Amino acid sequence: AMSELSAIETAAAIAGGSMTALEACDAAIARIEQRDGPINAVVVRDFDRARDAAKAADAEIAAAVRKPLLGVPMTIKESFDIAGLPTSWGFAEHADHIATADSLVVSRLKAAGAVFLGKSNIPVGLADWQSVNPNYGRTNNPHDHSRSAGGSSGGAAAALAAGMVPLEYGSDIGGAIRVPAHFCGVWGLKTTFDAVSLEGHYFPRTDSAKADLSVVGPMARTPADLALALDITSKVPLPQSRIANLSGLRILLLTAHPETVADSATISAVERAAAACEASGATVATSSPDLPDLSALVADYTRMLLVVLARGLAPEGTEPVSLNAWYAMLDDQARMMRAFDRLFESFDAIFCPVLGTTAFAHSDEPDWAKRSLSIDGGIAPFAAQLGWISMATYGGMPALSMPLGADGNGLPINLQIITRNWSDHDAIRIGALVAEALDR
Amino acid sequence: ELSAIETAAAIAGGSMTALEACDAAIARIEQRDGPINAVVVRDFDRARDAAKAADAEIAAAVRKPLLGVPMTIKESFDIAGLPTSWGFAEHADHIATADSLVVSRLKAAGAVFLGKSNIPVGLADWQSVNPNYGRTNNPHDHSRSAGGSSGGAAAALAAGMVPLEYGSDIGGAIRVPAHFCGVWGLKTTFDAVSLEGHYFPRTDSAKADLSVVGPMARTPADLALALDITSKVPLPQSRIANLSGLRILLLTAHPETVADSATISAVERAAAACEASGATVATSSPDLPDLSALVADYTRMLLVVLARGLAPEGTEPVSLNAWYAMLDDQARMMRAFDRLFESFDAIFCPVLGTTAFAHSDEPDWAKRSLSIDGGIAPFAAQLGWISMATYGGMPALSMPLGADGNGLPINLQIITRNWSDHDAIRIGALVAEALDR
Ligand SMILES: Nc1ccc(NC(=O)OCCCCO)cc1
Ligand SMILES: Nc1ccc(NC(=O)OCCCCO)cc1
Ligand SMILES: Nc1ccc(NC(=O)OCCCCO)cc1
Repeated sequence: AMSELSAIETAAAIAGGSMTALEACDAAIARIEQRDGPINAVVVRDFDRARDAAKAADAEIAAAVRKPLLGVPMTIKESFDIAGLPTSWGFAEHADHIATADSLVVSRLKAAGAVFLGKSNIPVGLADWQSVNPNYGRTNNPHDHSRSAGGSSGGAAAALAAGMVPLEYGSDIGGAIRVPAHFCGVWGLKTTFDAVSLEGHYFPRTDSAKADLSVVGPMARTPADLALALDITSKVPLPQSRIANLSGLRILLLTAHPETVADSATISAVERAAAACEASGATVATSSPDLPDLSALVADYTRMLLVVLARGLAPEGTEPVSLNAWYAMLDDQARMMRAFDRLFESFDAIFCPVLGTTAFAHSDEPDWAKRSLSIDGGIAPFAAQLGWISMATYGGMPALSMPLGADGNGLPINLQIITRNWSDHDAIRIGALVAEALDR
Repeated sequence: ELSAIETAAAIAGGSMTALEACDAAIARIEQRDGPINAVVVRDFDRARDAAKAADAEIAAAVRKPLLGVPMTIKESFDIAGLPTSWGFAEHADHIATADSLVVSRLKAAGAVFLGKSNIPVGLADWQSVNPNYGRTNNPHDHSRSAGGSSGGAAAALAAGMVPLEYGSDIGGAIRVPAHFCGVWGLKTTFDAVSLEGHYFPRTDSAKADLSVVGPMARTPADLALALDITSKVPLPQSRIANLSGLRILLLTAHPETVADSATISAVERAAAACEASGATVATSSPDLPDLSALVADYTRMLLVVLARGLAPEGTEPVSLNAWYAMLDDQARMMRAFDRLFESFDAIFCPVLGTTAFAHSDEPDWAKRSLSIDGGIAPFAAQLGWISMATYGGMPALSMPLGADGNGLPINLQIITRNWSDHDAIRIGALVAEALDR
């Protein structure tokens, strides 16, 4: 294959003097202008101001200043605010809305020295497992331009898979981080709910950012980059992982869901991952009396999701959800969260697919209820695949999406590693150890 | 009296056994709670058996930061086998089957729970009185109220019954009782400590906007340790070594309420003593949010949260979409405080405008009044001093400052930025040192 520097390797090269911040920034610009043609992932570009910031980083390096991401070029999802840059969420009506202040996540990454070259592609309203909008066009999977690289962080995942930038950052309310990392075969971490501030992830022309279920998290090509970006961006420093190796680790292996289906190639890939951990001293269960009702989980999650996305509004003549019923729904969520608390008293991590299949062909139908999917040559519902993603989003747990391999058509298959709440560093560390075990 | 850490060190050092320390606290309660009526739920039989179990762990060389330390907790927290009523008669015989999260954490650190402390009905008053247990009287003056919601907790601390407590706070429930009784109480950062087990009786409804739980003690060191034990994730420790260079915003006025003379000069005395220790003090700032708009937005959200979104028949309830917009108003107010704490390390202000008032019979706050320097001031408007930390989510420390003309304690409120709960404790400890020249 062809390789690039990771985020940490880039900072190491700049700090060591083998290259400068302006050289790494110019190399990233050239990679974008050379590879983004048939991919169309970096849809907002800030190259002139980025060269100035890289020159400012070289001036800091010269003054013996060292920061974890000093001079490291990166992009961020288009929904995040960067002062002077547009934030449209794909809407043609908000194409010329220019942010006047940097988002919290951008401010934290900048304070650590990161240089932002631009922003990556998204679907309209962030409501799709593709990345296509009338402002910028469509993002194509780098492994197969006929397939979707989407999930709403797809521009971000495509840029990482194409080697344009070593680090990115997305949001996730229905798989928006795990799914693009899965389709494009990169690393994505859905973080614990309320662990990272959503400030600056505003809907265009408002200051409305906070929303239940939704989180933001880092996306990269190595797990160590995820751990660094998480420490830079989290509200407070989260507990570091003490998991030294895989022996004794307790795994719950799920290759089936009561409300959706999975590829036989995906099922075997997840089984191959758990088997590599048994060979490293881990214990793997395939069922537990403490697994919450996943069927009831996705139903409660779906109805809370639709309420949050509609902001409590109902169609014409339809009666809306009352505020009292909303408080009861949040109680239903906390009840499910406690159910996962009992489960994680018996297990350290859940291994399961990110989605039932790999990247699907480009769709022009916005309505998910008017789509379908091809699984092992059979047709299946499209929206039903949300069940694979519901557990971490509804329960609030962190969930890692790490590369496993590829199916028969060369489309990447990823693993979903769900750990208990606030154990985001465990998920990263487990993913790091799983990759090494697969190397053996 | 021995504090929480001192009690753990004394038991570990052979000054007493966990059972002896348990018996000694039971004696202090039965000797002092007569005119106080603070520890209203008692679990002495199981506490002694838990104390004997702690002694076996001590002899087994196990060491935990609160091993064998006897304490109580606010009655609204669930303890397995004890009632949780929130002062309601209907819920007097609601027995919890499992410990609350805070109780479970404190027990895992070795704490021994003797019982629970008194509360008002529904945790909805600045007094502690209910038909199930009676009234709690301020240990400094039996005719004055002991504090609100967490009143039995603060009374037990001021009377030397137990060294550590824990309460909740949605409208000053931790700061006000600590103020009325002259003890330490920490209103923590919102969502920093799990409310699990602080359920409404016979439900699993504990989560609620604005409301937080926090420790209550007699020393700031006990607050920090109790915070580290109970927080969801360990919070950043404080790097503040002294008061030199600290940026303090001194507030003694509010556009919608008022504080009496002794309170105003007590807050200024704390500010001036930090100024003598190297801190810089300001009395105004352009980055100070509109406190009039804040207390209006806060009390609107407070009533909606307490009403669970219900409105009486005839009235139309707040729609869910309007509730979402209200939460955007709070987040907008939180960013406004973010910019304020870029210029200041802490706000110094009263906990309440006056000291502990006489026991009031009137349940309607609108029919109550307060004696402020002989004048008559509206009762409910005093929520203003409480609204900033609750609506903005910041941590707020309530620490002893002194007393007024009648010997009633006056406390200082120390507000720091969100997730700097240890900074608030640390600053409060340095203030206490500065006031002992
Ligand atoms: N029902 C449904 C809605 C949206 C998505 N897109 C997604 O993956 O998350 C979007 C992240 C938005 C953060 O506010 C998928 C399914
Ligand atoms: N994260 C998020 C996603 C979609 C919406 N939906 C919407 O259109 O509300 C815009 C706010 C209008 C305030 O007047 C809101 C937030
Ligand atoms: N309007 C108003 C309501 C309640 C209080 N009592 C208080 O201080 O907090 C109570 C803690 C409840 C935790 O759920 C004061 C004023």
